Amino acid sequence: MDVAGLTDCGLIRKSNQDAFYIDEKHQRFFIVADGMGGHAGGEEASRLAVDHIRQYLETHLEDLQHDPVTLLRQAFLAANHAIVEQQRQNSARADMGTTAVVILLDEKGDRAWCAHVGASRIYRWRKDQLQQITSDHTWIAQAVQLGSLARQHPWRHVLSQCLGREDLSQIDIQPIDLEPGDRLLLCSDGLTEELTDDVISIYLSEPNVQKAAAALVDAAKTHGGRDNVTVVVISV
Ligand SMILES: [Ca+2]
Ligand SMILES: [Ca+2]
Ligand SMILES: [Mg+2]
Ligand SMILES: [Mg+2]
Repeated sequence: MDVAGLTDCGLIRKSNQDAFYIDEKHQRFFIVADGMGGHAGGEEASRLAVDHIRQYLETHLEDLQHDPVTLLRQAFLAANHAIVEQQRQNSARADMGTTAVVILLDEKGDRAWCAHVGASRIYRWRKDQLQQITSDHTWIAQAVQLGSLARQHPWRHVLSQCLGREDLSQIDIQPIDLEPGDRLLLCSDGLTEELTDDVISIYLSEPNVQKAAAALVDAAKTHGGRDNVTVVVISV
């Protein structure tokens, strides 16, 4: 398997509050986080999420990989608590929060557990078709699930769930089986606010994952780059 990861402040934002991690040693897990909060809170929250999820997975993967749902829930909860602790004792950053999307590959490497909180996304690509795997935790997406139909709504990026909340009430986890040649994309909404799924799907057809990741980021910026943008591209 081949993997590439890139983050970029974009063309507008003063600082980058996205973060990511790739397990380059064993290629077992991959993490993207999109932080929010003034007074540099967003940067702290996304960094905490990535570091705490990584550390939890590194520490507990051997013991728990037979129960990936429990493992991933506990990793996210560790991140959540770490952010809340810093809130509780950091008045200026009391509202900091972050999304996270995580892929954990099983040992064989052909099943991906997809875990998330927020509106960063995981997609799977296969033979020029693209499928969004995660369901955005936004009020606007929830409505679309129910009886109202959003891509232009001014509040589309308003989150209904986020790490950094004592009242975190949902961690979505589901497995996806993989075939050779599939690709997986983890991305912050800095990508999807600029590029339609059709466009994303084309860049993911680029044989070289290094180039595909660079192309997605460059395209997001060419289209406006109004937000921080982060991608991790995995080729199965
Ligand atoms: Ca952000
Ligand atoms: Ca964002
Ligand atoms: Mg097969
Ligand atoms: Mg644009």
